[PDB]
Amino acid sequence: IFSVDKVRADFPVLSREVNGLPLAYLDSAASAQKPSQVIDAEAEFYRHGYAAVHRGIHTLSAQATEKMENVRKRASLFINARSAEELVFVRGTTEGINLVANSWGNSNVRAGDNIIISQMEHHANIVPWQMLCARVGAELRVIPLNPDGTLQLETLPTLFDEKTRLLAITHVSNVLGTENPLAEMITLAHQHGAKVLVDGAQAVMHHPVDVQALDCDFYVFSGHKLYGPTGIGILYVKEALLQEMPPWEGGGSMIATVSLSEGTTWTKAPWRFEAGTPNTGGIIGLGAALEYVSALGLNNIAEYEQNLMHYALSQLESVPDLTLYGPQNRLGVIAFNLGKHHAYDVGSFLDNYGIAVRTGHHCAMPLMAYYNVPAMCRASLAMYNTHEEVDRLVTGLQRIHRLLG
Amino acid sequence: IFSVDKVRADFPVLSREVNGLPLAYLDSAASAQKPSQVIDAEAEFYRHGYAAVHRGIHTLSAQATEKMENVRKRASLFINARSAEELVFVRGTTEGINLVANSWGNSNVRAGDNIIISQMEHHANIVPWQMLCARVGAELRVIPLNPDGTLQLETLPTLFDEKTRLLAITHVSNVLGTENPLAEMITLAHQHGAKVLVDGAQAVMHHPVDVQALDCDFYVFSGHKLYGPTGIGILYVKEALLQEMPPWEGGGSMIATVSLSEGTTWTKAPWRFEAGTPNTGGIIGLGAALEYVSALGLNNIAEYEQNLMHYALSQLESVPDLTLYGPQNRLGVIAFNLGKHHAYDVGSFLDNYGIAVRTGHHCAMPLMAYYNVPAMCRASLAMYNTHEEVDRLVTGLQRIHRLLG
Ligand SMILES: *Cc1c(COP(=O)(O)O)cnc(C)c1O
Ligand SMILES: *Cc1c(COP(=O)(O)O)cnc(C)c1O
Ligand SMILES: [Cl-]
Ligand SMILES: [Cl-]
Repeated sequence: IFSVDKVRADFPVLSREVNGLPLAYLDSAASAQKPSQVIDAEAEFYRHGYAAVHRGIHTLSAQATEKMENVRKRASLFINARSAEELVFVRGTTEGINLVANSWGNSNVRAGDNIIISQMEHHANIVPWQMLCARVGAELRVIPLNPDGTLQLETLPTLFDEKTRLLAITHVSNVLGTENPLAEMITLAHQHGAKVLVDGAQAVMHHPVDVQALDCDFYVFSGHKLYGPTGIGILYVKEALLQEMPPWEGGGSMIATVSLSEGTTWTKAPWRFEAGTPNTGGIIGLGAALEYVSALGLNNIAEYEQNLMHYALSQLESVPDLTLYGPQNRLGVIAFNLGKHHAYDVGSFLDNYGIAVRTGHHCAMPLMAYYNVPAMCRASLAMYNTHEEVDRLVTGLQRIHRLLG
Repeated sequence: IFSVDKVRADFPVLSREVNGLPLAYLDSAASAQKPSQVIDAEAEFYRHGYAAVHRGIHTLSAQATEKMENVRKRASLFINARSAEELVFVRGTTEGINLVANSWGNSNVRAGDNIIISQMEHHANIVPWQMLCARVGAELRVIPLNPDGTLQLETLPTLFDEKTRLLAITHVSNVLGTENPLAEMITLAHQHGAKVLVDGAQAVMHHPVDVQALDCDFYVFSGHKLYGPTGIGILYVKEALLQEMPPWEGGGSMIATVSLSEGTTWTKAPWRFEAGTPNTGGIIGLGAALEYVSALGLNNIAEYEQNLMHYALSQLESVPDLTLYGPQNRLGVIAFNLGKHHAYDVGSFLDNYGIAVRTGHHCAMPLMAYYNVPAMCRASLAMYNTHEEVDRLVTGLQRIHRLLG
């Protein structure tokens, strides 16, 4: 069972002060703080084992190469992929979606075809598809929202047809905390021969994820939201698909042969998709982040976070004129607005109290437009956040309401 | 003036042992070791100031955003760019070339046009242009090599014509150590209305670089070869060009507005070219690497390295049957083969002595083919390497020759 006090002891940032006040970091959905175990694993790699990794012969380079492929295997086990070779190292969720949109999209989505997204998607899972649709002359269809922040699943018959090549869908909304019924939707998409990319950037830190059970064709997430370093993420692709995909970025390490007269040939996947020096330091840190999370246990994390979320929603009932957005069973984040006050001002006052929340459109402008607001506040309730921090948020909103009403 | 002993004290890896023997790291051209100042600057950011950066309102996020834009300014001063807004953060040299090849290349290189590269280019500065040429139906022309590892500049009249859209050229060869006469070549390229991308990945650590004096249109380099963290590099583009370039990767932070009915608009450059969460940790580390190098002084580094290189070349004369590749005035690297022995075996014996060199084709297969060898050994002589390490290399090659002859 989970002890939030022992977990918080691993996170040096949580002792920091802001504005002279103790920090309450409620913005993990934008990016997560990192434990000492992750920070030090990367630092120690730099301090004692650093070298280039492309299977160099000397010892440090050979050992660094092995460390990197071991992290690839560990990540594949973390999401229950069948093979380490189904995982590609990318900069983050965003780059992984762009890689799919170009390598797979350009070869599989043709003029007159359509791609389906939802109205709750992050811009990372919208813009690459808008670009692809403009490149090839395809149509971008949209699953709309219900008022409670769930998908209008009844619209799926009008959106899926025989020209639907891809569903790109969020696992968990970064704003609403809605968890979408992926297994269901993937079954339906596969009935039409459509592939499914899942944006898992807000899923992998909250509960176990199993891509064989999901049967998704692509799955993406970012290391820095998973208590890991910036600059690294994971793209999972089914082996049979990944083996047919052409390269995206070109350069060293993704080639088999390079000739200026007879052209160039590519190596095998996933290495075909990793051009140039990888982010070895980020990969080491990501491996340590996975070990740290697995040691705590994702079901223990999920239990503690669900109880924290239930407590926050119960306490926020005592805030006057508070508008919440999204379903009651939300994961990870609480999106809200306070009376008629602009989110920017609410977030400013909260920051003035030492409380870090995110304000704005949260890279989800279509979602904001659906709710007819320009912005929202959002509080993340992660595994190192406490009841007392929730109390500080509730009290802060009460004070703000009273001061500005 | 330069003190190699004080510099080496900053680098914790240099005390490491390999095979039970003290490490001689002569592979900095593949990737450089990092000083404590760089390692700790990144670690301390994670420990005390970490947050997401897209101009979030709360304090940590606002301060992190400022740290990132300050590094952008520091990098622009480091290469004497006119404006911080001419620099784009990329994963490394390779990604930066791919970004140019797609964003600029797709809009400016048409069927029947030509692009000029050289026979000494790294694969990073070949493959993206091969891909572009195949995409748009253009021709990839090649400046050939002289036996001494310099460009056959006499061939330039037959290669430049009015259809030449781009010269992509290495500043310093990662194999030969040749420094190309960029200012000259850029003048000639501009006479034809061609743009010039410079691959500076092996230049920026050896002497000052000044892109206004060079007048190059694009310039790329990687942080990890500049004593900095992996996963981060710099693409410089002339403002007037960069402002016309369309985005490459799509997603959060590079947009102005996103609509599912009225389409999407882009923000201003360079931010238009940075999609999703940046590698904030790598950027912090890169800033510290720039400060560290500037504190030592690039002219002091260049002086010490030039004298070390002169010493090594003088000492290597006492190795029987040693073949050197490249010009006498080489920078940074010594490429060699020992008698008829395969580079792989020579490098294995050297690693067995604790000496890390690189063997293989060094991501320069066309260069290897020019010299009619499959592979070379390469020893890097960087600012923290010593005369004694050169002595160990010379003695090792002598022992290898005697044992295997
Ligand atoms: C290493 C190198 C590259 C590639 O840099 P990455 O950091 O691997 O992207 C490109 N060009 C030259 C000359 C190099 O030495
Ligand atoms: C943050 C996020 C992304 C983007 O991740 P990056 O790490 O910035 O690339 C994509 N999707 C969702 C749902 C997110 O929360
Ligand atoms: Cl290669
Ligand atoms: Cl955005």
